[PDB]
Amino acid sequence: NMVALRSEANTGHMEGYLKTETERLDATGRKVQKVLWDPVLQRHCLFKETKIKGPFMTKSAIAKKVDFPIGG
Amino acid sequence: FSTFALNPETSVAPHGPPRGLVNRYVSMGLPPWAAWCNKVNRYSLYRMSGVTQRSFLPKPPQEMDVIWLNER
Amino acid sequence: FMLAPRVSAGGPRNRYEGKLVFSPLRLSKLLWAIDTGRINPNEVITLYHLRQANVVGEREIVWPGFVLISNGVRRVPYPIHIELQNASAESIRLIEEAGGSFTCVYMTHEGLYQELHPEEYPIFMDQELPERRGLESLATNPSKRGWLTRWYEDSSKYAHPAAGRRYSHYLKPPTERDFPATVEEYEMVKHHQKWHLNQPGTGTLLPWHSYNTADLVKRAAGRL
Amino acid sequence: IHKGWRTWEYQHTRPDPRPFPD
Amino acid sequence: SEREAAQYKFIRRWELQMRDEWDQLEPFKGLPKPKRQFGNEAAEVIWPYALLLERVVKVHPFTKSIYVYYAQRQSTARGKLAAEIARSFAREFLIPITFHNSQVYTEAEMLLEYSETPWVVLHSLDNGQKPRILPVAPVEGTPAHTAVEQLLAEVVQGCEALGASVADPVTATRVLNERPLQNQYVRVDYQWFGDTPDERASHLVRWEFEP
Amino acid sequence: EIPKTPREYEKLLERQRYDEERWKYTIEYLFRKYEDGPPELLDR
Amino acid sequence: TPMMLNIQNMMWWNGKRNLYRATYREKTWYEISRTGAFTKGRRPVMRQKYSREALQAALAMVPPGFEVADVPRPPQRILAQSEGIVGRWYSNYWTLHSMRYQCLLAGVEWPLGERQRPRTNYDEPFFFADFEESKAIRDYRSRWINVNRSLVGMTKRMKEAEEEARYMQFRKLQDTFWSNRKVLVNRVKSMYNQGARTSAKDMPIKTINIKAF
Amino acid sequence: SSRFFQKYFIRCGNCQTIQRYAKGYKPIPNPILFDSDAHCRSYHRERRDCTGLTGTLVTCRCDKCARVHSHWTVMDFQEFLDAKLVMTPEERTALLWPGAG
Amino acid sequence: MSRLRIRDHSNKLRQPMRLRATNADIGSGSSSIEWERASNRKYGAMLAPPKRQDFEFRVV
Amino acid sequence: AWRPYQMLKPMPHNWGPAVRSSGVRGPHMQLLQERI
Amino acid sequence: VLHKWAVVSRSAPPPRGLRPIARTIPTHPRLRPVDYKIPYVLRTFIKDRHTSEVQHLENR
Amino acid sequence: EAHKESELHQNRLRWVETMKWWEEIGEPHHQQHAASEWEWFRQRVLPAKAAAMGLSEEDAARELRRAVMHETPRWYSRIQPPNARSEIKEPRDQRWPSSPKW
RNA sequence: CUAUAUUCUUUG
RNA sequence: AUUUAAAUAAUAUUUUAAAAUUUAUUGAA
Ligand SMILES: [Zn+2]
Repeated sequence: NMVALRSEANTGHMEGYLKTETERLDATGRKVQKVLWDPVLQRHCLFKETKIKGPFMTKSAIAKKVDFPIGG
Repeated sequence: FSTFALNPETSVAPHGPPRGLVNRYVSMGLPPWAAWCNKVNRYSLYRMSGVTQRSFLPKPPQEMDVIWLNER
Repeated sequence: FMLAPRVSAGGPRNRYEGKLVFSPLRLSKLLWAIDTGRINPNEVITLYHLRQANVVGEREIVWPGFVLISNGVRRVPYPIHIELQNASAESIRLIEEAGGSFTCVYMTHEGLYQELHPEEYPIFMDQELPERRGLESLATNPSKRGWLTRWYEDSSKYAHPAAGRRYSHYLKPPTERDFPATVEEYEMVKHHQKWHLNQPGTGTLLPWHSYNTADLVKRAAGRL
Repeated sequence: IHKGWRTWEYQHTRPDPRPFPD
Repeated sequence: SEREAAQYKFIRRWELQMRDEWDQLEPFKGLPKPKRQFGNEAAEVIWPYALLLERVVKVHPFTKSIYVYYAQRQSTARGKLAAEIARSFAREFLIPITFHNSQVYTEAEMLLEYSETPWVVLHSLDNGQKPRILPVAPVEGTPAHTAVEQLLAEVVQGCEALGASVADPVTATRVLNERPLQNQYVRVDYQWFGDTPDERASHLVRWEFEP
Repeated sequence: EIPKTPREYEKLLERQRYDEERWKYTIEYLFRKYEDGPPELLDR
Repeated sequence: TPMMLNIQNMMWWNGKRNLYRATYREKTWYEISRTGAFTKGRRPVMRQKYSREALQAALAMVPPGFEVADVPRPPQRILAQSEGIVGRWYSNYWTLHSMRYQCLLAGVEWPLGERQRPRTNYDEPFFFADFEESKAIRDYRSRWINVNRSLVGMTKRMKEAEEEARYMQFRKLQDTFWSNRKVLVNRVKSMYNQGARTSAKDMPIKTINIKAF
Repeated sequence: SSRFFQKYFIRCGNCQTIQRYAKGYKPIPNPILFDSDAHCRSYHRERRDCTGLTGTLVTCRCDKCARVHSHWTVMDFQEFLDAKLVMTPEERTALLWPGAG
Repeated sequence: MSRLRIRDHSNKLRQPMRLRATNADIGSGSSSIEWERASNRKYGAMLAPPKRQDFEFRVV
Repeated sequence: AWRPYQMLKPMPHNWGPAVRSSGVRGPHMQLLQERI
Repeated sequence: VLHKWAVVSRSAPPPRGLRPIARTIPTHPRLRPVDYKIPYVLRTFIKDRHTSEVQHLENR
Repeated sequence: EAHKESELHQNRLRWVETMKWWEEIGEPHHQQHAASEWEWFRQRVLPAKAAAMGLSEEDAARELRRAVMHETPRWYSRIQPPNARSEIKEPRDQRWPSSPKW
């Protein structure tokens, strides 16, 4: 089977991933997630399972505004 | 052709010559049909410039029995 | 050829209307022409003087005219005063070190025909400013030393004295008040400021879609 | 005219009709 | 099959107009709602765009507000004339002035007393400046199609004098540029130009000849 | 102007009835409900 | 009609002629096609050049209260020509301006007005601010603010992901065991019914005693 | 519609005062979201607009009497110059636009 | 390349046409002594952006 | 006078090989997805 | 690998010093060593990796 | 005339419902309304504008109503005024911040 | 080849 | 923009042959 591991840090960077037969098996109700190199950030990030044919930057891909503790 | 959401009318097109293939023939004064033409030589351009009007009456005008005032 | 992919829908080296493809003028050719005795050192050297002195052939001439390239030249002994288009940086510094001059003229086609054939026009006639992309990159560029740099630094870079920030680009402000004057336009600006997150420039509407046309594109990155 | 003849290679002069008039 | 459905919808429309089910405000869902008040009935009425194009009246940019107050009952013999001029001016030019000026907020009130003197209150963009209060002074030789334009001229010159009296305009200028949009409650029927926003905004574009 | 589309014709109709019946577009006709004060100030 | 059916009916060819056609063409399609001759680009449209006291007399026959700006430039469809100085020559656009040019050369003062360029409220200058890169830079900016938001607390999350993977692996790994042992003891019993006395060594589980099963 | 700028001389039909009316640049409907039915009739109406507003009912507002009406009559400039040049300078003040002496 | 070599056979002193036309190959068609009176298409025309038309320009 | 040594633009690049219709187009060339 | 003369060039590769590549026994049954037993060891799951890789170690 | 069919019948019955509503009690009322409010206009407003606009009481009536356009269901221009604010066009399929395609 | 993928990566 | 040549002209491309096609007339049932 063919899925897309797309960055959880939303840069829209996806990597084609072929599921192992265990993950191909419907035994579990979860999306696969894996730590990979995101070249767009030049950093290691979490990738999530997502459908390969579809816009990799969707509107719903916006994180809510988080205020940072640091600074005043 | 303007990608802007709001376009108040301007004296001269503000962004320079209008982009796109259709605006080429529009600026030439040709119909929008010309984007579908393969033969672009002098004769075809003359043909579709519309200066010559090709159409006819069913009978010669002396023999015309119905009022076709302008309908060719 | 079908085994090879297409690239860059126009084609790789593709001409379009307004691609600036310069014919080269090597600085060595010029200096040879000057030290040989074709051309005055005493005189501002235009493209006209180059054509008349026969150093460049009619066939070579095309829009835009020429580029001054320094090929095999590490110095210029005497000062030269020259007007060409789009010289390389090293040629410009090689001229300027001598105590010379360079002015990067950039011409619309009409300009070329009016400089190469001056005799035809008795009166100085109103000449067009060159187009937008060429004004960005050449005429108003201090690095290439274009000729509109004073005009940019005096007239162009300042907005209208009345103008607000949103109406800044307009020749005359369309309305008095800077605030968007239509309830629909205001709703749209609100949606724009929450669309893009709230950045300083978000007040002015910029359309979401693009041309991908070469007449609006400018330099991606390069030496300033 | 399923296929157009090459008429551009002829200069314009009327050929004589083959059943020629006496 | 468009024509008969059209018919259907028209008869339906008149039926609901006889029986009071018809909502005249549906095109207006996105707009804020004006003041429901005894003088402000000039606001809820749907204005044709054409006669808004007809009355183009601009005042000084440093005007933020125009209030027109008039008495419901006029004890005075000439009181009625004053009230009528005030009423007519409140109905004819208040909405247009607001429409074109767009920083000016305009409100008319029917205040219930027997009082013969209606007044107009003009506020400038200075908080520190007192408002100017102009009386309605009908001359007894002037009818109600003339005196109203006289009152209009008075309001214009009043706003102008109020705006040229302003302590330093730098402040007033930035306050003007940042004052939000006041004409949002206006309901305009765009008749024969509704098709795209650009001719909705068509009253903004002005041709300048001989520059 | 001969309309070749129905909406073109309702545009034509609208400018027409703005021209011929213009008494419709005077402010007194807009104000038919107020020739007097507001309607809630009345009697039954 | 045969022209629709594309027949070449030229008279030099077969003797026929196309039936719906004009029998006289004063200019055929080629010389209609050349718009350089017809339109005025780069071409002089008035071929006589008048002396000073000629120009002054020609200007003297213009009626007062006339502006140049009242004479719009005719479209491309209209032929560009000038009839010279005729009566009412100032109504002719090209004559008007050609005369203007002679009056500029001869140093004759030009009594009439000059051509006005009407402009709108919303007009932009020629060197006009760019919308494309301002757009690309601001929407990109938007994307990276979004990235700044989405990346908050990323390292911990990516720490837990590995633990979830190890757990999900481990559980099914240890379930597989209890599956396979009951499988293999079932097969031990199903080998013990057929009377095959299996030694302890050729069993994979080599401490196994079958009598205990 | 409309690709090119054009100037017209129109007469207000109620009061018979001549004012000038201009038509500027409005862009073509998008070639990328394509509609033949939009583009083509826009083309024919464009040609029409270019010729004297032949099939168009003109709607504008009188300056000398301020109202919006479609009574306007579009004049080709020779009829304008016939109308203008026979006038006394004081009625140029009433009937025509500012200046135009 | 062979398709580009068929403009002159038996002209051995020539060199084949290139893929994209160079500036010499554009100018060669206006630099002849048969074109010297043509002020159209001189010094390259059709590769430049068009002249700004008269502010009242219209093709109808 | 000191002019900075290199321009830095956050702007994205407009072309990649694996994308079919991408790349910078002549101004009067047909645009992407024209005549749909 | 993309050298610098390519059409597209990519960003910096991952620094080798962080998040190494484990030497893992190949799970392919033809490439798996013979004596490698399928690792059933019945164990309480220790969820942090710090201790869970100590179990794979004998240092006493 | 099928009745046993549900929406084929009750919908054309809805139609005859609607169009026997009109020409009996609806139409005379609509016409009478149109007559009555012009009758309202000409003795209350018009006497003011005859004085205002500078005409007589008669020729002001020919000026303010130049023609009689009475509205019948097959002639009506619009049911309701076109929307003041039209909703904003998002990019193609919920892309953010922008889409390359159309 | 045309469509869907529009950053260094991706479908039929 | 580190970085060397050049004789600027094009016009041509075997030969004879089907069963066919197309166009416009005449005639027969
Ligand atoms: Zn008038």
